[PDB]
Amino acid sequence: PNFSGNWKIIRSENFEELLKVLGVNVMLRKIAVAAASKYAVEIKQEGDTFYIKVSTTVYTTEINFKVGEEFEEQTVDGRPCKSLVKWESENKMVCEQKLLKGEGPKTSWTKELTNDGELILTMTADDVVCTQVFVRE
Ligand SMILES: *C/C=C(C)/C=C/C=C(C)/C=C/C1=C(C)CCCC1(C)C
Repeated sequence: PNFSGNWKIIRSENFEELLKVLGVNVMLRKIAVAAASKYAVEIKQEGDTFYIKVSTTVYTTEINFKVGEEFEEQTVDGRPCKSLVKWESENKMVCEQKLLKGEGPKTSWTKELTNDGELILTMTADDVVCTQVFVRE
C-alpha cells in the first residue's frame, strides 16, 4: 500500500534495553539512543518490492527486499544476517532474521502503517521489544 514516504521519528521506546540484550555497553547505548532522536526512514514501495533508506546524522544504510524472498542485511547491532519478510495483514509485515556466522539473541522486526497515518517499527531481541513511531515529513 502506501508505505512510501519520508518518515521522521516521534517516539522511541525500549531502544536502550534492546541494545543491552544485544551486548552494547552502557556509554555506547546512551550515545545510540541520542542518535535515534534525529533519525529518518525513507521508503519507496511498489507492489511487494521495498526500498528503504535509514539515516541518522552521520550514517545511512539502504535495505532492498521483495516480500517472500530471502535477502541479506544486518542486525541492529551490526551482525550480518539473512532476512525474510512476510505480510501479517494488509499494512503490517514481519521480518525474521538468522545470523550468517555464529550465535546470538533471536532478532526480528516489523513495520506497520496505522489507519491514522503513523509508521510503527518494532525491533525485537529475545524477550525485549523496541517500538518506534514515525510520522510523514
Ligand atoms: C523498516 C525499517 C527498518 C528495518 C529500520 C531499521 C532501523 C535500524 C537498523 C536502526 C538502527 C539504529 C541504530 C543501530 C543505532 C543508531 C540509531 C538507529 C535507530 C538508526
